[PDB]
Amino acid sequence: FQSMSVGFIGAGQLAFALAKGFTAAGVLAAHKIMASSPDMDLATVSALRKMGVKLTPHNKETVQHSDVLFLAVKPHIIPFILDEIGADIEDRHIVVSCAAGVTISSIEKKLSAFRPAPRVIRCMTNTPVVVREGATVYATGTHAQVEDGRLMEQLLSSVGFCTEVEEDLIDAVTGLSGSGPAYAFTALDALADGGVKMGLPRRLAVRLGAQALLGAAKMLLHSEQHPGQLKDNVSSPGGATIHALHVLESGGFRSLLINAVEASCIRTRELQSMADQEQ
Amino acid sequence: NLYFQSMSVGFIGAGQLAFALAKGFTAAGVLAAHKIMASSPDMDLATVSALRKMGVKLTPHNKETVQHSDVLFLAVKPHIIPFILDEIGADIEDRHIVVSCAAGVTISSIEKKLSAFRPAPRVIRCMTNTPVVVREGATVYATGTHAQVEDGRLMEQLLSSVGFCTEVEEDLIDAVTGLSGSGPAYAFTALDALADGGVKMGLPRRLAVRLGAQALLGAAKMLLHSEQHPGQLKDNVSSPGGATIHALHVLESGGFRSLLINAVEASCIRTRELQSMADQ
Amino acid sequence: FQSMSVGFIGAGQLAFALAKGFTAAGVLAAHKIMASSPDMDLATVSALRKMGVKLTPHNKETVQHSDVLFLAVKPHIIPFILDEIGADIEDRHIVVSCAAGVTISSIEKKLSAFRPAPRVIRCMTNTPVVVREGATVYATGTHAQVEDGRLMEQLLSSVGFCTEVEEDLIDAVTGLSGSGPAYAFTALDALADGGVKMGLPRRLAVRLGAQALLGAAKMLLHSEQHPGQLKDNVSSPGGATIHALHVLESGGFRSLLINAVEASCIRTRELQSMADQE
Amino acid sequence: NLYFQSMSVGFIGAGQLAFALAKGFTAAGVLAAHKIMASSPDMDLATVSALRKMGVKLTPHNKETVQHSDVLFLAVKPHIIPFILDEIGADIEDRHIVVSCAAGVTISSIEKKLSAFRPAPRVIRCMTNTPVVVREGATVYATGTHAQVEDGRLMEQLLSSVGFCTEVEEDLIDAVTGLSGSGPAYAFTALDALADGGVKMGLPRRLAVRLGAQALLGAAKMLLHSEQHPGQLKDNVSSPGGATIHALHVLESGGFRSLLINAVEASCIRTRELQSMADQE
Ligand SMILES: NC(=O)C1=CN([C@@H]2O[C@H](COP(=O)(O)OP(=O)(O)OC[C@H]3O[C@@H](n4cnc5c(N)ncnc54)[C@H](O)[C@@H]3O)[C@@H](O)[C@H]2O)C=CC1
Ligand SMILES: NC(=O)C1=CN([C@@H]2O[C@H](COP(=O)(O)OP(=O)(O)OC[C@H]3O[C@@H](n4cnc5c(N)ncnc54)[C@H](O)[C@@H]3O)[C@@H](O)[C@H]2O)C=CC1
Ligand SMILES: NC(=O)C1=CN([C@@H]2O[C@H](COP(=O)(O)OP(=O)(O)OC[C@H]3O[C@@H](n4cnc5c(N)ncnc54)[C@H](O)[C@@H]3O)[C@@H](O)[C@H]2O)C=CC1
Ligand SMILES: NC(=O)C1=CN([C@@H]2O[C@H](COP(=O)(O)OP(=O)(O)OC[C@H]3O[C@@H](n4cnc5c(N)ncnc54)[C@H](O)[C@@H]3O)[C@@H](O)[C@H]2O)C=CC1
Ligand SMILES: O=C(O)C1SCCS1
Ligand SMILES: O=C(O)C1SCCS1
Ligand SMILES: O=C(O)C1SCCS1
Ligand SMILES: O=C(O)C1SCCS1
Repeated sequence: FQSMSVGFIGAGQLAFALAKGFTAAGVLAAHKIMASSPDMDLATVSALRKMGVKLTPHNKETVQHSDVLFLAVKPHIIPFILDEIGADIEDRHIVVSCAAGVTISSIEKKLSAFRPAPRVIRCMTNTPVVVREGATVYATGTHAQVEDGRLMEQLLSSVGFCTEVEEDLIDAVTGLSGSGPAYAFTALDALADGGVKMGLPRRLAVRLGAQALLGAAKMLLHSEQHPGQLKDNVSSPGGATIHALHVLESGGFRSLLINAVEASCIRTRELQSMADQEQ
Repeated sequence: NLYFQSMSVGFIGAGQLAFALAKGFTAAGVLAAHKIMASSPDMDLATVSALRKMGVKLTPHNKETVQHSDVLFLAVKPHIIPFILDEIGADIEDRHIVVSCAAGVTISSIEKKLSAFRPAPRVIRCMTNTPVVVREGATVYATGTHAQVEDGRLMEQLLSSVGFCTEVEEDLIDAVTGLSGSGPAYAFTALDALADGGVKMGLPRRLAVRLGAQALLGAAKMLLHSEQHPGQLKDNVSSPGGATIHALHVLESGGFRSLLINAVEASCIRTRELQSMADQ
Repeated sequence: FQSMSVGFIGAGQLAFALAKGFTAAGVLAAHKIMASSPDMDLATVSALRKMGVKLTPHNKETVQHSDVLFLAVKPHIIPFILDEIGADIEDRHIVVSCAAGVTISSIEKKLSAFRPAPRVIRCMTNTPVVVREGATVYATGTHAQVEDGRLMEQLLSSVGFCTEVEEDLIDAVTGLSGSGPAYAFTALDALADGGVKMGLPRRLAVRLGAQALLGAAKMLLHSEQHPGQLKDNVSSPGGATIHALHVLESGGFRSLLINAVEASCIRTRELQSMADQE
Repeated sequence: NLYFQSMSVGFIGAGQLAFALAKGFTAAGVLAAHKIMASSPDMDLATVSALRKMGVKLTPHNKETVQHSDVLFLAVKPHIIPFILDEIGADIEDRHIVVSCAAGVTISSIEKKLSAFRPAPRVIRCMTNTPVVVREGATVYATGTHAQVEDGRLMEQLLSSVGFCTEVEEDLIDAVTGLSGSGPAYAFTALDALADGGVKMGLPRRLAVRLGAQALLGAAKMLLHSEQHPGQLKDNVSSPGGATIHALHVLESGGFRSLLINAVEASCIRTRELQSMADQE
């Protein structure tokens, strides 16, 4: 009953996932969302159009429509966008940057040249908001009101987990839960290949592997136990599971997942350093 | 609005799986805890103490469980199954459906033991996993020689209340064991390691565990609810030149995919090997 | 393109591949093509002569002859070429650089010293244009007219896939489809060795492996499905294919192909940095 | 072409291969979809749906497919073949050509089953692949003891309509399985990974997939049309000091060639071992 108007600058995968999640949650009407993109011939744009989201090529129209304005363009596009519509940001706006790596400081520096106290929030979310099981963190900017952070948390909690963090954690969150779903999709493809190798039909192997991962993740979320203790409860002495865990260990399975989180976090920091030098 | 008002369930064995299934069934509301009985020779077990708190009836005597129950879950270690069947075989009656949850143990071996006492024992073999405790298990089952059509439908109805459940041919169950039976342990290992990675890059451990588990849960749900290939969903996360595709490369460089294939294979092979030792 | 005259500065592998492709496509007459090289005794020069292309040692003759001018020399030779013929570029010319790494900016700066508004196109293609199955991208320069891009796409679409890109994608394209045929030739040699190890005659193993790769690539191009889904359709449970896919995975096969695209792209960027520093 | 004038074709099994062959045969125009019949127990498959839309006649009864067809393709999983041969063996007649597509299954095992019913079953063993669906398959076949001369000629003409086809001795078919039978899956894996490499270096995924597939198709076509060795063609791409030779080094450092040899070998060996388990049983 808030009747919030939401805009997305950028009408790609994340704008679609968030719009789909918000509308499935019943927090927003699809036609109260407006998204802009210069390439109005993407599949994401077509899917947004079918949902009933309003679409325009003009970023200024998205700004003027919006109360909450999500920045959902590639990180290197954010400064061009802030130059373009910075004069259109109003005191009523909450600007939510979803761009990987882009700092609140960089955004406020651009926008403060126009109005003195732009309300900026930075978030890192992930594509599972599309099924309302996202993992979201956010940090509040210099001029964001206490009510702004609470509004953001309410909105993003409707599509998954949401919590406030200090901004200096967000690049690490990006490497864990931002990139996380891609590690899981890779793992599920491989587990299914394993099931197929041992004689299962592919359709059944995909379903079983995905259900196994979902159930295990839910167990851990609902348990106060260490993941190692939960692992111990699966493995009977001499049994099949502990034999399988040994071959994972012999390949350095754990180290590969640590490598992945690190690589994603470092690349996030490295891109932003490139961005800050280009300014 | 499901409820089996005339069904008494028993567990021979009162360990991790018996607890998980009993907790799942009671949370589902399809069974009252007092209609469940579990037996174990060790009544000083953490799982036994937990089943007590739920209201499950406990006894040291497997014969008591058999006499109380209609649906009888065998939830003991695989090498104990033949001793259990020798012990209570004379107590199996026409009304009993015997559901073996033991990894690897064949319908054939169970029916041969029980048929020495009374012909036509109704046997079902199932492979489930511990997430039935949060009603997100993955279960397959195969029906035995003398199981009636209504027996398998009833068991699918019961096991569907605590997660995914489908009928399979028995010769797929050892492979299912390697995938979704052992799968939760692969996930717990992966979540421990992902959290270590989060901590390495500066996150508090509690938050890293929560975010990693939420990421895995959400991705699995996305795939279950999508008609798209996991590779296509992966492509939607990875923007060109971005952080995710850099991370995917280092996974590939370590043969990440091959390790998970190795694991499913190793668990399946061990399951087959253990049963061959049992039958020899 | 009946009135169109095409020239190649540099008469080596790529010039032959494009001229053979163009003439087999019927979009160009061989006698309307001229190519120049210093060493008129190269094997590519002789093959070009056999198909009816006009040949000359003088790059200025090529320029005076043609409307569309392909630069098909090694990348470090481009600046020397642009200095030699810059004064002969006219308003009618479309200069198409095929050189790996070389930027539109560097070409326009050299040519603009002689005449303002040179019409420049940068492209990255590959050798399979010789069988009209090339993969080509192009970027239009500052002063290229809109019809210039449409003309180049029409011409290069006759010898394979062709699409316009932003210039900052071209170094990555170079690592993928520019170098890609070499990855495929390596893979085909190895697959044939595998067939021979298992008892096939070499000639048959080469033919079968190449047919397999061609068919699979065509399947993917004509399908809406993800390559992973097509892989799923081949491998039956417990079967020979999924066993072989495992051994590829155990060697990090996917990671090696990622390494290759990366290494070729990085080397391309590195070489242009040395050119721009010089 | 009088071979196909009035010929009817049947598929026992209605999965990926049956759809790929039926699609290729009809696209080639060598066969009308209504002259093709397929049978499968579970009509709940996706491939059974597509075959319906093509105009292919479907039925659950394998005996009906046998009665309809002159050329009978066996397109079921290898371990089902002896069960199928028990079921329809008394229905195989003199006029049938039985074409086994099952991996590993020997002409000998098929002829042993069918010869218990009628003395001279005409059997052909083939190994094809899924790109017949785009008429670019790679097919080999071996002729059985009782296959007539025109039988192999008929088979060759039919399978040549959807790609390369040549006759081989049967002892080569397990190795062909490891090379061109499994080969498309190696290519699909390689294209997925090449596209990941394009994406890592900044390309949109859609363009990376298109460029990688076009590169592989073009290189394969080049080799098929050239008399030159693959290494000489590789040499023509690599300029001294250039990007390609740098990329080839990193492939070599990972043993890229050996992985592909490993794959052909592993598929060939699994094919041999599947059959040895079948004939022991
Ligand atoms: N996809 C994911 O998994 C997640 C993405 N993100 C972040 O969200 C942002 C976008 O992510 P995707 O949606 O995956 O990118 P995407 O590339 O799918 O969509 C990007 C959109 O930006 C549009 N665009 C380009 N220039 C524009 C301009 N000048 N004005 C307006 N729109 C313009 C493009 O047309 C495209 O529609 C990135 O910053 C990424 O870091 C963060 C968390 C997860
Ligand atoms: N824990 C898991 O992840 C799953 C286990 N299973 C199967 O379930 C069965 C049990 O698994 P867990 O519960 O993990 O074992 P567990 O070891 O936690 O509990 C085993 C129970 O058997 C009891 N027991 C030993 N001898 C007995 C006897 N003579 N009579 C009665 N009870 C006796 C023990 O006291 C204990 O309560 C095994 O066969 C295993 O393969 C299958 C799927 C998943
Ligand atoms: N071979 C390939 O796979 C592809 C090559 N390219 C690019 O095309 C260009 C050439 O490729 P290749 O034809 O393989 O080189 P190549 O070395 O086969 O032929 C190069 C030609 O340049 C000639 N040349 C040298 N100095 C000259 C001068 N001062 N004036 C006129 N001609 C001169 C040489 O005599 C030779 O004929 C390079 O820039 C390369 O990056 C791009 C894509 C694919
Ligand atoms: N898909 C491929 O890449 C190629 C497959 N092959 C061979 O072709 C055969 C099947 O290939 P796919 O089509 O991939 O198998 P698939 O499993 O996709 O379809 C197999 C068909 O057999 C049917 N079937 C099972 N039992 C049956 C019965 N009793 N009567 C009639 N139909 C029955 C199934 O319903 C299914 O339609 C296998 O032997 C395989 O080795 C060989 C070359 C390539
Ligand atoms: O504990 C074990 O190893 C068996 S029970 C879970 C899957 S296999
Ligand atoms: O493009 C990317 O990889 C960013 S968006 C998802 C997490 S990081
Ligand atoms: O699917 C399989 O593994 C067999 S059928 C294609 C070649 S081998
Ligand atoms: O020869 C080379 O390495 C360059 S030109 C073709 C791809 S990159």
